[PDB]
Amino acid sequence: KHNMKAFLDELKAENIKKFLYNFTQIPHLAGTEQNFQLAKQIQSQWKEFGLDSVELAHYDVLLSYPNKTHPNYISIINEDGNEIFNTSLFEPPPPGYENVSDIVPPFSAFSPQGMPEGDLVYVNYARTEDFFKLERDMKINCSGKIVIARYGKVFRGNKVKNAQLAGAKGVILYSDPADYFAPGVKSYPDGWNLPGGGVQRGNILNLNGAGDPLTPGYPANEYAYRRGIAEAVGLPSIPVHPIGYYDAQKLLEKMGGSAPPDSSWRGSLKVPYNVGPGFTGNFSTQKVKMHIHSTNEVTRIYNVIGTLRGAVEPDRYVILGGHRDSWVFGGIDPQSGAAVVHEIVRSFGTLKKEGWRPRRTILFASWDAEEFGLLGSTEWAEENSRLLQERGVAYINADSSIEGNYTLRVDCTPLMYSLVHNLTKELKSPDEGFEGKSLYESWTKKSPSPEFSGMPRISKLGSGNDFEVFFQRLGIASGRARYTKNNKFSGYPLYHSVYETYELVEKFYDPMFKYHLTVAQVRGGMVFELANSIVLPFDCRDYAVVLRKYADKIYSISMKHPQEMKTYSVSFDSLFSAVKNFTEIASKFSERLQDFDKSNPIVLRMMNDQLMFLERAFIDPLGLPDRPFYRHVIYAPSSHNKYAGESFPGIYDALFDIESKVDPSKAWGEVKRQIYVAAFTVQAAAETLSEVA
Amino acid sequence: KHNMKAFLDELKAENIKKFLYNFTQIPHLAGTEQNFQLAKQIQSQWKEFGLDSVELAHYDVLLSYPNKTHPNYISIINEDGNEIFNTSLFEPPPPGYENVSDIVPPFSAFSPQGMPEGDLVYVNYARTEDFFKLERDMKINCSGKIVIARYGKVFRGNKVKNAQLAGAKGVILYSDPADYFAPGVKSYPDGWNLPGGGVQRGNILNLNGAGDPLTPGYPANEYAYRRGIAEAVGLPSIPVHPIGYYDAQKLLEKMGGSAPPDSSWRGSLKVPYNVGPGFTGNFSTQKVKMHIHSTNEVTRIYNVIGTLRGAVEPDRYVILGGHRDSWVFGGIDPQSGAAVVHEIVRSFGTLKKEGWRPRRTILFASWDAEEFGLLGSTEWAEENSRLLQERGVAYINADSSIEGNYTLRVDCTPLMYSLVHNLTKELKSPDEGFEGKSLYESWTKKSPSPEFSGMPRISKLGSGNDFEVFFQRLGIASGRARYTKNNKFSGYPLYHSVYETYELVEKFYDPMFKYHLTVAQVRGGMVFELANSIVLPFDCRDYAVVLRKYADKIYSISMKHPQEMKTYSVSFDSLFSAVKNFTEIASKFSERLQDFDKSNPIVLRMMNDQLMFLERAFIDPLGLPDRPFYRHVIYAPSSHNKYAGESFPGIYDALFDIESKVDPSKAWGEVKRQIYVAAFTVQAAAETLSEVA
Ligand SMILES: *[C@@H]1O[C@H](CO)[C@@H](O[C@@H]2O[C@H](CO)[C@@H](O[C@@H]3O[C@H](CO[C@H]4O[C@H](CO)[C@@H](O)[C@H](O)[C@@H]4O)[C@@H](O)[C@H](O[C@H]4O[C@H](CO)[C@@H](O)[C@H](O)[C@@H]4O)[C@@H]3O)[C@H](O)[C@H]2NC(C)=O)[C@H](O)[C@H]1NC(C)=O
Ligand SMILES: *[C@@H]1O[C@H](CO)[C@@H](O[C@@H]2O[C@H](CO)[C@@H](O[C@@H]3O[C@H](CO[C@H]4O[C@H](CO)[C@@H](O)[C@H](O)[C@@H]4O)[C@@H](O)[C@H](O[C@H]4O[C@H](CO)[C@@H](O)[C@H](O)[C@@H]4O)[C@@H]3O)[C@H](O)[C@H]2NC(C)=O)[C@H](O)[C@H]1NC(C)=O
Ligand SMILES: *[C@@H]1O[C@H](CO)[C@@H](O[C@@H]2O[C@H](CO)[C@@H](O[C@@H]3O[C@H](CO)[C@@H](O)[C@H](O)[C@@H]3O)[C@H](O)[C@H]2NC(C)=O)[C@H](O)[C@H]1NC(C)=O
Ligand SMILES: *[C@@H]1O[C@H](CO)[C@@H](O[C@@H]2O[C@H](CO)[C@@H](O[C@@H]3O[C@H](CO)[C@@H](O)[C@H](O)[C@@H]3O)[C@H](O)[C@H]2NC(C)=O)[C@H](O)[C@H]1NC(C)=O
Ligand SMILES: *[C@@H]1O[C@H](CO)[C@@H](O[C@@H]2O[C@H](CO)[C@@H](O)[C@H](O)[C@H]2NC(C)=O)[C@H](O)[C@H]1NC(C)=O
Ligand SMILES: *[C@@H]1O[C@H](CO)[C@@H](O[C@@H]2O[C@H](CO)[C@@H](O)[C@H](O)[C@H]2NC(C)=O)[C@H](O)[C@H]1NC(C)=O
Ligand SMILES: *[C@@H]1O[C@H](CO)[C@@H](O[C@@H]2O[C@H](CO)[C@@H](O)[C@H](O)[C@H]2NC(C)=O)[C@H](O)[C@H]1NC(C)=O
Ligand SMILES: *[C@@H]1O[C@H](CO)[C@@H](O[C@@H]2O[C@H](CO)[C@@H](O)[C@H](O)[C@H]2NC(C)=O)[C@H](O)[C@H]1NC(C)=O
Ligand SMILES: CC(C)C[C@H](NC(=O)O[C@@H](CCC(=O)O)C(=O)O)C(=O)O
Ligand SMILES: CC(C)C[C@H](NC(=O)O[C@@H](CCC(=O)O)C(=O)O)C(=O)O
Ligand SMILES: *[C@@H]1O[C@H](CO)[C@@H](O)[C@H](O)[C@H]1NC(C)=O
Ligand SMILES: *[C@@H]1O[C@H](CO)[C@@H](O)[C@H](O)[C@H]1NC(C)=O
Ligand SMILES: *[C@@H]1O[C@H](CO)[C@@H](O)[C@H](O)[C@H]1NC(C)=O
Ligand SMILES: *[C@@H]1O[C@H](CO)[C@@H](O)[C@H](O)[C@H]1NC(C)=O
Ligand SMILES: *[C@@H]1O[C@H](CO)[C@@H](O)[C@H](O)[C@H]1NC(C)=O
Ligand SMILES: *[C@@H]1O[C@H](CO)[C@@H](O)[C@H](O)[C@H]1NC(C)=O
Ligand SMILES: [Ca+2]
Ligand SMILES: [Ca+2]
Ligand SMILES: [Cl-]
Ligand SMILES: [Cl-]
Ligand SMILES: [Zn+2]
Ligand SMILES: [Zn+2]
Ligand SMILES: [Zn+2]
Ligand SMILES: [Zn+2]
Repeated sequence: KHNMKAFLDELKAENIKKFLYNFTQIPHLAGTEQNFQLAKQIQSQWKEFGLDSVELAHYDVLLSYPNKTHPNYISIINEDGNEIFNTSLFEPPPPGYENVSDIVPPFSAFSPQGMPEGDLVYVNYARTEDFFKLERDMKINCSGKIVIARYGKVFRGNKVKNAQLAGAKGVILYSDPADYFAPGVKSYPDGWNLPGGGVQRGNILNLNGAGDPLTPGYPANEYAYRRGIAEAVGLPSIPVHPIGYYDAQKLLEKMGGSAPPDSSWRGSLKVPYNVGPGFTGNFSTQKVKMHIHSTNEVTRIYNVIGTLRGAVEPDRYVILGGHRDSWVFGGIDPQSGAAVVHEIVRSFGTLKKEGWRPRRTILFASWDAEEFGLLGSTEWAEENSRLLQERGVAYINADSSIEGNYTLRVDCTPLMYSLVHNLTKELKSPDEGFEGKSLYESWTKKSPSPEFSGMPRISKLGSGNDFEVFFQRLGIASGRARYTKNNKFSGYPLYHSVYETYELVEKFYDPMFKYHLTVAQVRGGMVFELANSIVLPFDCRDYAVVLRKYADKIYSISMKHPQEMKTYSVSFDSLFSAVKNFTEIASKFSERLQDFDKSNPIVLRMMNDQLMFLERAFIDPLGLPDRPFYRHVIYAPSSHNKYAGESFPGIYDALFDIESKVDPSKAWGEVKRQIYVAAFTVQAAAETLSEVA
Repeated sequence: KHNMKAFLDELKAENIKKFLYNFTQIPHLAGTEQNFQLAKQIQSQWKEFGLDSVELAHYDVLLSYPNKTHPNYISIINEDGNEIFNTSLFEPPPPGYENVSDIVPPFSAFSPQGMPEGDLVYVNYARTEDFFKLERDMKINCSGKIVIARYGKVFRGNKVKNAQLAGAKGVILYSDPADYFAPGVKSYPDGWNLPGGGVQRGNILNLNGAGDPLTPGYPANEYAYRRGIAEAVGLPSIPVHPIGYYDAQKLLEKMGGSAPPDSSWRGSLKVPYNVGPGFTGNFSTQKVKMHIHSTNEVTRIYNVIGTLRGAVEPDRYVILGGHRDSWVFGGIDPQSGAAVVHEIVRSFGTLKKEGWRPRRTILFASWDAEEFGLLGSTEWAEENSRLLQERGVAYINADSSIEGNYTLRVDCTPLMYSLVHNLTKELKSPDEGFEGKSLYESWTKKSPSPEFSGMPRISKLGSGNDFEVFFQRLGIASGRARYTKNNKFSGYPLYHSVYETYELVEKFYDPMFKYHLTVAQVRGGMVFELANSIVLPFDCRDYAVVLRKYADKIYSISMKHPQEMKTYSVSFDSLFSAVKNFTEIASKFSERLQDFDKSNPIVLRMMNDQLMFLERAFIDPLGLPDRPFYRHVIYAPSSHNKYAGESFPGIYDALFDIESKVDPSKAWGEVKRQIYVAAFTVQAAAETLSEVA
């Protein structure tokens, strides 16, 4: 028969392996011919595999590339203006790829051009708290300095924003072996560690959900009216460039001024990690000079969109999407995910050829330009937002299937928690020592929930991937799953480097493609249940549980300031009341969902619609303050780290560093305003689960 | 049996008459005890009539009232500062009401307090073009002047905004007999004309859809965080007061300075209509002084919400709403509408008691504080916006049932045009000379469509009533219908005066209550069809027809400026393309709607959902420029007259007075931006009617 087991058994490790090999032989950088040819290949194969329709959806968006005949580099310059040290113009290519053309050299996408020259300040990870320590405690002024920051802990766009607000005139990003060289493992090609010549590429925008910097709110189609560059969203104002740790050692070794304030500021290089500004006595007249000549240009990108029409509810969409563009070869990011999607489409297509169709429509997407700011998924969602917000059941992301080989990682809406627990109990663990045990069992053992005994950890969705528009803007229930290591936000060692290849995966991460297969079963199994369960597989009671946890957490932050809460009459009573009501109404809804007359398709659908629009109810059409495309009131990407999720973000940001605000009455008024908005939204979401009339 | 005919035949003229008498014996001003008692009466009666549930929904909103012990008035003051003429402190009460307490004296709701003293300028109707004529052609400067403006043509809030932007320090509004005294009819109590002591009350806010000035975006519930008054939405900055034409004659008779520029500036009083500034030679040292002491205060209001649960689709809402608060007795506005609603509820309830239920849920609303800015409907819709945008089929308004006795007036979405034509062909005309003929026949004869032979005129929805939040903010298909006269925006002569009483209606407008009954049959019949037709009674092809008409119209405005359209490459091609596509897709959708398998309730509902969400597709979640609560891209209230609808309002406002903008490149860029937004929205709406997968 045609059930989930049939679907799951058709998935093959050996197919994922062949697809990964096929997708990682040449670079597939967004906006290049190679990436368009791969799009056309995917489209053809998905048609072959049996999808009803497979189309390319193209957009013309702002991208950024280095100048081929005027390379980016950094120097140490002496008082004469002689360049006595230059950083490398490219990463040494890996074995057997030394003749591959069109490897893009390391650069920070969307950097402006410039040639700033100045004294260095070392700013650790360039986090908000690192700049607080520099400016408040150590009294070091970054104005007119070039800052040097180690990659890790937070999204690099936030480091750049923070440097810019500190008055920096340039930023140098580098990979410290503390964060990108695991002890006892060899550098690529002999192991999975970053070599000293390796460099992490990546964009440095602060889009806050906007998509193409030139067309916020609307798709970048053929007749789009663009903003001028000066009004574009999210572009940095200062030049930025990334380097490897051989080059970083040269720049750091001469640094003078103040000592590091403590050991959390020192990486693993043989240097003092002095904060500066500038170099020690002998070299105090030498400066650092950046040379950045990258250009921003409007460039066509292509999404592949495949449809498998639903037999019963064709107007309800379950979406499996992940990106196809890569920085270089994309051996992990994204092709380990894209190969998994390809095999999922192939398996669904096999069932379709035997006469089966899912209950609801499944949409499959191969997104472009994820690396330049989630541009392909965001522009497509802008184009199709009316269809998605009335018809979108769920979005499952499918970027990198592995970032380690230790255990499963899931980040998703609470509405999916039950679905994920149930599915993982039915899947086999691929882990050594758990032969014949469930994935749920191995995952819960290796990654226990901090709250609940006998449960696995499931994280909040943050951002930095293509689910952002669906979840944070549109309020469609979203999830993601991958295999992971034992700081999650820094990336694995060869992240966004030329060394992330097929061989990296086949030799060091997953030689038997068993972790890829397990990830295909989790993502595919989610999609299968979402598109085929009679009653949507969402449990509203799980949202009630987390809302109480988030309410407790935000109340606790505010309670650091008891005198102000008394003075300005700051009460969380309304939020706790709303959460109590949501808990009560959700419990009654769950009873009706179990009890309702199961022969009545209208009651079922009213109730499926209530389930589908529950995530939608958390959207505030006015958005969060100064972030109009982050509309979800429960979750937003952290204002300090795009990758991390923050709960009750409007109240969290109103409280953050509040003791430093010059007008406390106004600052606490805005806290109260955010409490009202949160309480109201929670109550309004609860009421969507009440009896409808 | 229980069909529409059963519903319609139960409606009785004599019941509407009794209800109107019952609702108009005492004032029902928003926020007063009397209006709360009437709310409680309605709630009790609707329960009696048989509704499933009838609740009050209350909010605490900003209202405005005169100071009882410090009355508002205007003087002419001589050079000594003696007040030589004072305007009246109240309207002479009508016969037999001279002992009614709590008649609010004439005032302009939300005026600030002040005592400005200065020279008068007469500004005709204080329209945008009247101020253009004064300032551009006649070179008269209104800065620091008190302006005097006749009521009529545009909403009074726009007159005040225009006066304020001209630098006026106060505004005096008055009713000219040209606009409020029909030739050959007697003044109240002997006919329906305004007496010289009569005065039109009314608010002067510019809310642009926001609702309560203190809580834009969110309901004014018990825990709401309010804006301070200085940040409130839409409050006027200068004092304003209305007067009758006996008093206006005193203020106008002495005016000097320039002559009126032409006869369209002269009303019917025996005065020159000089524009000023100031008085003629002999009186040139006399000034005009206002004394305004009204106060704004947060006050509780109450909506009554009645539910009649649907038998098949209880999660689909058809809403019949109209307001209950009045300025004084509300003989026409709103109780001629509220009596009609009451009789509709009674008729539906009779069918319900015999075992019938509508297919979809019908919600009935008695809104509060409409007169103070659509506050009750808007706050309730803010509270329930998630329910309404996923479940709202249609909204039928029910304010004044009559504003004349000549013919029917309908303003509605194009989606309702077919429904209205079909229903009116089945109703009897109440008109003299059309005995035994259809309402469609009398209406089409008396009010022919300017475009199509053998069709009646149906207007755009503008605003100035409680459908604004449902249509302009939420995108729920909306309509309104009333009996009317042969300028629609000025109001009938006794509008918002103490003279609008039961006797006015019973003696002069509708002695047999036959026009009330016809209006009950149109509004009730609409609600019946919307809540009971298997397939929703919306025809998308009618939207296609009007979109082409609006595209032609906006193109024609732009084509006044051919040189600029060449210079800045301003093309309407994308908008015409979108409209052509909408026309094609709508035609194919209509074929499927006729042809689809009528035994399949899922296809029916997919298709009912496509019909319901079509109006919703015209909403842009980013709103129009500086008007975030006007989100519909096809229709918005005119920026120059809240009562009037404007089509493609984003492009219309970008083009308006464009030849006066100092930076034409920037002005024409914004035209192009609005063309893109309009073309995209039309295409996106079209695509919601495509096959879903
Ligand atoms: C969690 O869910 C509960 C429902 O179980 C909600 O409880 C409501 O809470 C509000 C605000 O606290 C209550 O509001 C109060 O309403 C009183 C009148 O209520 C009656 O009439 C209404 C119709 O208008 C009916 O809906 C209702 O059933 C009652 O019959 C007012 O008199 C109250 O105002 C007075 O007291 C306050 C506070 O002291 C003063 O500020 C006022 O000036 C005034 O004197 C008040 O507005 C409401 O009755 C409750 N509904 C119930 C029990 O059904 C919670 O609101 C909800 N939590 C959230 C966050 O939404
Ligand atoms: C009204 O409805 C029609 C559909 O009937 C829409 O027509 C589309 O119009 C757009 C814009 O004019 C066309 O866009 C063009 O697409 C070409 C590629 O199209 C093929 O591949 C795509 C997948 O990517 C398929 O969807 C499609 O079926 C085709 O097989 C591009 O090559 C074009 O770009 C080139 O020309 C332009 C203009 O000269 C240059 O600016 C570019 O640099 C480039 O050289 C172009 O983008 C699209 O093909 C049409 N779709 C069709 C016919 O199905 C209208 O857009 C719609 N009106 C509105 C307002 O939406
Ligand atoms: C994940 O799996 C669990 C365990 O199977 C699912 O919960 C179970 O769901 C079924 C079907 O709704 C429940 O059965 C019902 O029991 C009541 C009697 O208590 C009866 O009235 C109903 O007719 C029906 O038989 C079962 O109680 C429930 N078990 C629990 C909550 O422990 C859960 O739904 C799954 N999650 C999904 C699909 O998202
Ligand atoms: C207003 O009334 C008109 C006139 O009755 C309605 O249009 C008519 O609608 C019916 C039912 O959809 C159409 O009948 C169909 O005819 C085709 C053959 O042409 C057949 O395939 C179908 O099975 C069905 O019998 C009829 O053609 C149509 N007449 C027109 C358009 O002139 C209209 O729907 C009403 N508007 C509403 C309810 O909003
Ligand atoms: C990746 O796999 C695809 C599909 O098998 C290969 O593309 C095919 O190549 C053959 C031989 O050149 C052609 O006859 C077909 O037209 C291609 N099919 C397509 C594009 O759908 C592709 O060559 C493989 N790439 C690598 C690097 O191995
Ligand atoms: C670093 O690179 C720069 C730029 O290529 C080198 O300086 C140039 O050297 C050439 C040839 O010797 C001169 O003609 C140019 O005038 C120099 N350009 C600039 C901008 O200074 C420099 O030699 C390199 N330094 C090291 C240590 O390799
Ligand atoms: C308007 O009609 C209502 C309903 O008939 C009247 O209210 C009733 O009055 C009687 C006699 O005083 C009471 O016994 C009932 O309790 C009332 N019913 C209600 C409030 O539902 C009301 O008196 C009428 N008003 C006028 C001005 O005629
Ligand atoms: C218009 O009204 C004002 C205010 O009531 C009158 O002026 C007042 O007259 C009283 C009693 O005669 C004096 O004590 C006050 O000093 C006056 N107040 C002000 C503000 O001037 C005035 O008489 C009235 N004018 C007419 C023509 O009736
Ligand atoms: C490795 C993690 C931390 C980040 C990784 N995402 C990612 O690399 O996306 C890109 C683009 C993300 C964005 O612009 O929001 C980036 O972070 O440079 C992921 O989600 O797998
Ligand atoms: C008589 C028409 C022009 C206006 C009338 N509406 C009306 O009186 O509403 C009030 C409040 C309208 C508002 O504040 O938007 C007013 O115009 O002062 C109606 O729609 O029947
Ligand atoms: C890149 O640099 C070259 C040579 O230095 C120059 O001629 C050209 O203007 C630049 N290209 C772009 C795309 O800016
Ligand atoms: C830092 O340096 C700049 C430039 O010299 C100066 O304008 C600014 O006031 C300084 N800021 C602090 C906080 O010391
Ligand atoms: C794969 O698994 C082994 C066993 O724990 C581990 O030591 C090795 O480092 C893993 N590879 C990666 C890339 O994590
Ligand atoms: C109204 O005026 C009276 C008497 O002139 C004054 O005592 C009171 O302050 C005012 N009332 C309000 C509500 O402002
Ligand atoms: C009108 O009068 C004011 C005040 O005297 C003055 O500031 C302003 O410039 C004048 N405006 C015009 C357009 O003449
Ligand atoms: C009622 O109808 C008659 C007949 O045309 C008309 O002359 C009279 O003025 C009407 N009343 C009103 C209030 O329009
Ligand atoms: Ca865009
Ligand atoms: Ca509000
Ligand atoms: Cl992912
Ligand atoms: Cl109306
Ligand atoms: Zn990726
Ligand atoms: Zn990446
Ligand atoms: Zn009214
Ligand atoms: Zn009114």
